[PDB]
Amino acid sequence: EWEPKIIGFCCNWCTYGGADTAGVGRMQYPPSIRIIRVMCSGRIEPSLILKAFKEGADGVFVGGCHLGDCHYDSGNYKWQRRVMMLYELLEELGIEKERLNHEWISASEGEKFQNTMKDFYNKIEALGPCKLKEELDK
Amino acid sequence: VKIATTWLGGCSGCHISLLDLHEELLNLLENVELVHCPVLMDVKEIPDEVEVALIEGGIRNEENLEIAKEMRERAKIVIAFGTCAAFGGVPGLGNLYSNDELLDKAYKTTITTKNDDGIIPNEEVPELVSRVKPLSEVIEVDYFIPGCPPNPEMIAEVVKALLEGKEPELPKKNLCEECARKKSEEGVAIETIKRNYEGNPDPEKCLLEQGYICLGIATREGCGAPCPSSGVPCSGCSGPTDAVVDQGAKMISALCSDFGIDNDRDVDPMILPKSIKDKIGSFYKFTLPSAFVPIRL
Amino acid sequence: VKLSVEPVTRVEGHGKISVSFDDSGNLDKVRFHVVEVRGFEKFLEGRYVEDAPIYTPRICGICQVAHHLASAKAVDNVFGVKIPETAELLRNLMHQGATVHSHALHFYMLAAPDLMFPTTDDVLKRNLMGIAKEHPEIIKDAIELRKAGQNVVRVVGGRAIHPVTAVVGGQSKSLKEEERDELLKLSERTIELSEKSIEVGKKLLENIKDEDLLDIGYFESAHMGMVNNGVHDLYDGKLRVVNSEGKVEYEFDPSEYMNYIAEGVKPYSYLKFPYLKDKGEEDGIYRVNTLSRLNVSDKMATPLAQKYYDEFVKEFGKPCHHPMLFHYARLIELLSSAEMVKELLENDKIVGEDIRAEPEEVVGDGVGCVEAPRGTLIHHFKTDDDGIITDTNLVVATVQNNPAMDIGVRKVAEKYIKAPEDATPQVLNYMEMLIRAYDPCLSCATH
Ligand code: NFU
Ligand code: SF4
Ligand code: SF4
Ligand code: SF4
Ligand code: FES
Ligand SMILES: [Fe+3]
Repeated sequence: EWEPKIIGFCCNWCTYGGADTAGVGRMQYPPSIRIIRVMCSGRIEPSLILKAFKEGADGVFVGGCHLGDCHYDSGNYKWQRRVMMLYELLEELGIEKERLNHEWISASEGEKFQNTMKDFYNKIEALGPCKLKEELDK
Repeated sequence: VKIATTWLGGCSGCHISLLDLHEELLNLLENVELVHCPVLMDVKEIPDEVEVALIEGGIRNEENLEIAKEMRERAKIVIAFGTCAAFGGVPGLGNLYSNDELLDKAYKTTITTKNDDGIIPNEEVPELVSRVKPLSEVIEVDYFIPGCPPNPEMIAEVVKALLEGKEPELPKKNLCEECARKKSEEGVAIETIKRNYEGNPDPEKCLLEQGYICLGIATREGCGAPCPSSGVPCSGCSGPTDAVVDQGAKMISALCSDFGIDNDRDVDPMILPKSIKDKIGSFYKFTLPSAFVPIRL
Repeated sequence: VKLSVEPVTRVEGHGKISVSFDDSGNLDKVRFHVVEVRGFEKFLEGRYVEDAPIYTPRICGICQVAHHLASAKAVDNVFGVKIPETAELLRNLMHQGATVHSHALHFYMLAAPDLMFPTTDDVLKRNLMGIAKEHPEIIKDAIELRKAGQNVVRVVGGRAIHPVTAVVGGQSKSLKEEERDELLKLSERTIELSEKSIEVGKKLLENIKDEDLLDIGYFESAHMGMVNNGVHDLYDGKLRVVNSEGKVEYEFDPSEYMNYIAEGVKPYSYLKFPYLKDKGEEDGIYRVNTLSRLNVSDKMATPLAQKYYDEFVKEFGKPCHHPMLFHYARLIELLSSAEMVKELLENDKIVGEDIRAEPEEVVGDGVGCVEAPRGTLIHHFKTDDDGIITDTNLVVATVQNNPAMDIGVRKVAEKYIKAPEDATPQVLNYMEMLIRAYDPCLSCATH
């Protein structure tokens, strides 16, 4: 009767390739996520995640290179500092920290991406729908 | 030229800034025909055929909603007058609580309040809307004058342009342009984050580089940057530039990016979130209702 | 039959008057309703205490200085810091300048239209534009007074509307010798215009007396105002309360306000109904601002104002309960505040550099109090060890005049209205004139 709406932000060099690897190996995972491509996770900022929640996202996922393996040397270090602040801001706004998930997944980590998608889906399914859009539409 | 004004969920400060035109107010009033303005005249109903309308404040109750819709039908051009009307303003912080919590405090739990039956006013008073909303969220807004309140010259410039038939144009840059504080040519780098009362700030150096949360980087210019000039950080009362939707989100993005940039790979990403105990109040003082997430669930 | 005056015009904020009639057509109920509330007391919870002087001015665009300073004082008490003398003088100079702007604004732009045209059918004439057309000198003087007041606020506060210099431990910036010299030279003209304003008031109130409108909304009550050793003071001192006969009931420090003041709630208004705790809802009614401050004071703090006060006391006695004479008391204060701007600018300590004291250990409780142009203003904040607000209470000026306004409109209707036909546009405006006598700030009052 209800399925979570999850949005994803993946870097073109590692997590995007990691998601492609999962696909080449037919590594099945739940169909709630919709991925958006960026060149680096350093492109990800609070405005894109908060905009996703405003639009109705039940969960937001972000994927970047391993710390130290960014294709652009240090874009993921800036995103890491931004996401830690964002986790606590979401809690101040009544949004469960668990509705945001950020992971470091390489282009060769298809199995890890599959399990991260399964775990995040199960986590959001258990939390139920985020009632922000419903509260704003009143 | 028939002009009208009204106020909604604001504080009257935008109307007072209009009066701060002083001698120029009389020159303005001789050119325009003021047909409705509760603070200055007794015309009770908004008349038909209004050419320009200045609407102060955001939407806080059902009456504000009706008036906004009525002014929209009677006026050709509608202007969101001030930061409250444009972004929601300080009253927007009420969105961090339920209406029942705001009302129970004011009419029951305040230390001096004596309410025997425990009732909330409900007779001949309007109900509050679910959350404070900027004017554009309920009606079509043609233009807007940002500022808490907007400087008197900017108000005259916008109105004067509309009387001439020209399209009004607001300044586009961020506050560091107008701010007289000296910046490091190497770039901005933040070592630690301090609250406004911690330490003694240097009067020449950029307050953001000193470790204070200054909203000037994420705020539109026009005010003349009187706050940093006076010794305190900008609070972002003019709102964001035209290229930024969520001011707080962008301010957080900038602050997090430069925090410990000289030691980027080793700086602890938990120092900043741990050092800021009031995040919404630090980044959304005047714009929470216009943010992507404008309420606390 | 049910009549409604909405919105009440030439007042700050959202208010309305309802007039109902019984089946026989006789006057039944007359009430004053305040139709707005924002909830500042609750949303301040969770905010940094040092940010209170940034949020509270947004309660009102007219008396934003009073809130900034009341908040700054409460914050100074939370940190347990005593500000340097220069900071006290700068805060008071800002406060006096703001009073000149507020009193001039109300008397000329909101009150004078009725005092000049109390029996007109022409609604489009009853406003500052109508006064300017036949008496431009009067509106030019009003503008010059407001401009002087706002200039002092802009220079000392950083901004004319929503000042920012009152910080933890004192001021964020000092007044430079060149700025002090410029303001002091301009200060003499403000005092002259204020003296001129009192005379305009005498004439206009004489015109009101001729139409038998000087006693509209009359009723007797207690009066509250701040006094410094019995002397009229809008910035520092103790809160004094006198009964309807002028006997001092009590004198207390603003930090103990919760033991003397109570705020009742009625279902027809978002504006509360305060009263003196010991006396009750009816016997404990009191008023605040201008006339109430003159009534509780032994004397004024400035010489020119003291002369008009002496002449007024000999003519109407002490205490004066006339709502319409709040207009006259307002002009005496306008002059006293103009005189104080000059007096504070002449004090060499105003240009001092020791403007701030380092914040001391945090104490989760602080009360800030000043006499806002519309009455006693109290900002009470409670915080945790980190200085994050946990609870707040604001007793904001005009709320204390809500009972007087509700009683007053009823008394005006009792005097002029017997049947629905009697409620003519002029008579309905007489009810609004009573409201206007108190210079209500409804956004302020409900906060
Ligand atoms: N004067 C004044 Fe305010 Ni607009 C009121 N009433 C505040 O304390
Ligand atoms: S924008 Fe600022 S000055 Fe204008 S109504 Fe809102 S709080 Fe008042
Ligand atoms: S103090 Fe604020 S406005 Fe001035 S340069 Fe620094 S960041 Fe910009
Ligand atoms: S410096 Fe910032 S907070 Fe101060 S008036 Fe300008 S925009 Fe507003
Ligand atoms: S490219 Fe993958 S995070 Fe920088
Ligand atoms: Fe209150």
